[PDB]
Amino acid sequence: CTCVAIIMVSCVTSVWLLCRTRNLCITPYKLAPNAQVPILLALLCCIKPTRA
Amino acid sequence: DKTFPIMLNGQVNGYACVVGGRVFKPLHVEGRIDNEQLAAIKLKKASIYDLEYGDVPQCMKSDTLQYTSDKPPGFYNWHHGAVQYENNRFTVPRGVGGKGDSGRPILDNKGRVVAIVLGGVNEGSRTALSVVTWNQKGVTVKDTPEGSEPW
Amino acid sequence: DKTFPIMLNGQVNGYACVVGGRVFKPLHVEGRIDNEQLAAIKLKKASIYDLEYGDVPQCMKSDTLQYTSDKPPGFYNWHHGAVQYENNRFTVPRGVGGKGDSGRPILDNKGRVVAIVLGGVNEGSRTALSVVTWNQKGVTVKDTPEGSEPW
Repeated sequence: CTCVAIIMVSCVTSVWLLCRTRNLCITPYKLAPNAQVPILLALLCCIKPTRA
Repeated sequence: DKTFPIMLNGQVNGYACVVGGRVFKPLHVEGRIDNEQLAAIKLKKASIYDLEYGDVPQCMKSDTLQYTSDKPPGFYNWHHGAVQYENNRFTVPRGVGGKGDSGRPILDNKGRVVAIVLGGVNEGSRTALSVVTWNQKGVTVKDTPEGSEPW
Repeated sequence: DKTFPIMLNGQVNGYACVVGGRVFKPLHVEGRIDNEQLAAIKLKKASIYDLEYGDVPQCMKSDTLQYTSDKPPGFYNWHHGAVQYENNRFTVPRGVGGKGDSGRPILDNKGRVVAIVLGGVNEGSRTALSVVTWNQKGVTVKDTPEGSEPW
C-alpha cells in the first residue's frame, strides 16, 4: 500500500509537468496562427498538427 | 475600429480588443465586458504570453488584422497620438500614462495592429510602454522595460 | 405596437408577442426576453401552441386585441409585406421568410392580430406560412403544410 502510493503520486506529477510542457508548446503559436510551424515542434516534442 | 472596454461598477478600467480569429483581454484588470456576445465566451487564463479564446463565430470576426513581418522603426498610430519605435516603445509625452488604458491596441499606418499595451505609467521625461509583440518569426513575446508598473 | 425580442447568446433568434391578457412566446426558440418586466414572468409549457403565463401587471394590460372568426380572405398586413388568404396564409415570395422571425403578429386593417407565425421556411415557388389560428368558433388550432421545417 506504500508502494502503490509512490507509483500513483509520481505518475500524476510527471504527467502534470508534461501537461505544462504540452500547454506551453502551443501558446507561442496559437497567438499567431499566420506564422509558419517547424516540423520538429509539430509532432515530436508536441502534439498539434498543421491546421487551417 | 472595434475595441470594447471593460466595466467594473460603472467606471472604465480596462479595454478588450478583437483580432483576426481571436479576442484579447489583459490580466491586470477585473470586470465584465458590457457586450453580451463577448461575455458568454470562455476566456481562459494564461501566462505573460496572454492566450485568450476567440470562441465567437465568423460573422463579426476579424475587425482588424495582426501585423506581419518586416517591422520598420517608422510611423505607428495610437489612440492618443503616435509612436515611432520597434525595439522599444516611444517616449510619448504626458496625458497618456494614466489609469485604465491597458489593452488599447497600437496600429500601423495600414490599420493593422502591432502591439497591445499593458504597463509603463510614467518613467520620467521619457515614458516607456510594456507591450506584447512578435519578435522575429511570429513567436509572440512580452517586452517589459525596467520599473514598469501595471497600467 | 409592442413585441419584445428574445435573445440567446446576444443575437436575436425569435420574437415574443403580447396579446390581451397573455404573452405568447414560441418554445421552439430558446433564450431570454430582454425586458425586466417580462423575464420575471413564469414560463408554463404547452403543446406547439406555445403558451406562456399571463402574469402581466395591471399598469400595462391589454397590449393588443385578438381577432375572432368571420374572417374574410381579404388583405391582411405583415411585417415584411402582406398576406391575403384566410384558410392558410398567402404564399409569400422568396427572400421574406428567413430565420429568426417566428413570433410576428399578423394583423388586420384595424390592427387585430389573427395569427402567429411559426414555420414554413420554403414551400416550392413561394413559401407558405405555418401559423396558429382561431377556428370557426374561437378555439386555437395549429395549421401546418406538409414538410414545413420550423424556424
